[PDB]
Amino acid sequence: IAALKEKIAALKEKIAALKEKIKDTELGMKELNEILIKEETVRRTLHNELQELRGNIRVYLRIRPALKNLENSDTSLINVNEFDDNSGVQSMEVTKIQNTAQVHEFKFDKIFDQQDTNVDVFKEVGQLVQSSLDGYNVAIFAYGQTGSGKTFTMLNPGDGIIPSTISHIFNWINKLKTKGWDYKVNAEFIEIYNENIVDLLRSSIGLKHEIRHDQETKTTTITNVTSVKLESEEMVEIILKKANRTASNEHSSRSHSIFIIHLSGSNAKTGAHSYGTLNLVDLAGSERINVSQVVGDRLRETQNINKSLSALGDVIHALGQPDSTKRHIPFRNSKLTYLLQYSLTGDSKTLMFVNISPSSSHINETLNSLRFASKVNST
Amino acid sequence: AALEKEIAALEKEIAALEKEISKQEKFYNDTYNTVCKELLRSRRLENSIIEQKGTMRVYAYVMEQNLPENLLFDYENGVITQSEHVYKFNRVIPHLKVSEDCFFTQEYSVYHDMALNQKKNFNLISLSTTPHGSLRESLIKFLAEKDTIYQKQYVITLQFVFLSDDEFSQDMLLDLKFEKHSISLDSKLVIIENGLEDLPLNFSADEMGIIKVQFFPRDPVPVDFYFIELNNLKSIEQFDKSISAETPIALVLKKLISDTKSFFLLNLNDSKNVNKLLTISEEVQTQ
Ligand SMILES: Nc1ncnc2c1ncn2[C@@H]1O[C@H](COP(=O)(O)OP(=O)(O)O)[C@@H](O)[C@H]1O
Ligand SMILES: [Mg+2]
Repeated sequence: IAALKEKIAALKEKIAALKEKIKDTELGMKELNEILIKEETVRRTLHNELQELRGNIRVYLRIRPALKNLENSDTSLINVNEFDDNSGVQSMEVTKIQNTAQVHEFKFDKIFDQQDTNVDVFKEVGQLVQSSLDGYNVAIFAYGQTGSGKTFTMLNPGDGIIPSTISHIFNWINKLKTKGWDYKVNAEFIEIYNENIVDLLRSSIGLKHEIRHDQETKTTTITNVTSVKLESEEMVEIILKKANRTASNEHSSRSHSIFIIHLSGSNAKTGAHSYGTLNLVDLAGSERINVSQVVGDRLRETQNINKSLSALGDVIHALGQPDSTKRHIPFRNSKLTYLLQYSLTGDSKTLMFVNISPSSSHINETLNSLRFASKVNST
Repeated sequence: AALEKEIAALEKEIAALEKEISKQEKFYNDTYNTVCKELLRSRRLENSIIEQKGTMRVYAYVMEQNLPENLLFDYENGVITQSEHVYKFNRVIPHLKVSEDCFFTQEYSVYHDMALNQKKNFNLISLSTTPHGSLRESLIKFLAEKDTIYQKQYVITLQFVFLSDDEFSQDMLLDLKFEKHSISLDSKLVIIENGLEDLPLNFSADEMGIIKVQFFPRDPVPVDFYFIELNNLKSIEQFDKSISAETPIALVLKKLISDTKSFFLLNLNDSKNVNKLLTISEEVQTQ
């Protein structure tokens, strides 16, 4: 019957129509995926431009919540002004009330107050972690007196800068997989105490840890320091815990701790590569120690910390000046600045977190931290 | 029944191919949605960059159906080249790839949400040499359709008038005082709840006109949006006006350009009057 003969023809025609639909959809998806791959490259460029405009050197103040009853509950000496959207600056004042009021004014790129959580803080820090993934060097420092909240800011479980950073890293790496990107993550975790480097990832006394710079690649290694490949958030959490911050926390408060993350990206579909180093630094307490009745070791420990912190301030101050290439910047003077030199120059991004107490108990030390903050402000 | 057996074999192959197609559609839709989301991620960065630099927003919307071969468009770098003259733009948008609805969701919504969220009175100034109402049409759909997020958290009101030199000037809905930092109008006030249905049949027709849109937040001060159109050569010539007069047309233009957030859009359509549009876009950025 011709009806069946006409039915076969229509089916064979439909077959060819469906096979061509599949081929067209494959082509369309291929084209959509090339847009995605290209757009990731576009995003990196745009993101860096924004980072430049917001400043390669930034200073954030963080006022932690008051602690009862470990300090005076009086927080009235500090006044924080609203973020000025026009100038991009946020100011604050310290006032001592007397016949002639003692006033000290300070300006920051941002001020986080008592109510601002680690989640709030990371809304601003995340963009710098992104820069590292995109192939730029980043240094984030937490500065302030012992008790001001440096370690909480950096390491509070789940939402500290470091755990938030690890989460961001692995989530972004997972997303990038679908766009041709393969990433290797390797880390070192070290301590600087009295201008000596200790490996916090060792698994002992006479081991030499010396800074080695490679001028050609602008990379730095330390001799005999453990480097570990980071494979997941959970794996880092285990590694962090083992390394950790009474004897231990006293030592930790008198030394710098530095978490160094290398983000190595390659795309086989475009031939693109990227390499960024992220440095997360929990600094030695900045408090002025009364050294009069103190023992020699304690005196020298105080001197080294002051030297190290002052050099960091000197270096970052100099880098924020218009005449940065013209003037000489002595990274070599201190072990911290010398170690991090390639993450402080060029296209690198620097963030100084200055942690303070809101309490009247600590007003003098707070003023020191605020003066340090003013020194590291860029022009 | 050999022919009937062949039909069964061809119906089985159709079934196998259609199953493959249905699966493929899922993947395609995911990738298609990701592309749209990633493009918007870029637009957010671009918008943040514009805010930092404080530069004026000037965008080009190009219909290259009947345009000269001499004029070259760089849709990736925001450049139109004639002759060795280079015209700079925030973004040069292809009409072939981006519809009027897509313009508002993909290329405009970031700007819109920003101004609306920081309670800044803002505008869209659209320039064209050929009258076309599908852009104005899409604007209403984007803003004040029943199910939009803007209808959800704001009560939306509209006033549509047309100013002509000189001096009147009429209402476009039927058949001005400058207070503080906003333009008040004594005209017909229409609340939109269902989109173009609440507007007359002559609204999207003809495919200086001023549309004022007010946003009243639900749970006090209304956020103002202004939509300016210049339909032809004569209308844009009056916009130039020695960077000369005090016509009511120029009186509101100067007010919006100085007191509100501006968004300049160039609609390039006809081949005859492209060069005049391009020159004024250069004049807007420099002045
Ligand atoms: N942002 C914060 N929110 C709540 N508690 C905080 C915050 N910052 C610090 N603290 C608390 O203050 C105390 C001192 O903080 P710590 O991180 O040890 O300071 P530092 O490392 O500067 O000596 C700890 O009990 C810590 O839990
Ligand atoms: Mg600590």
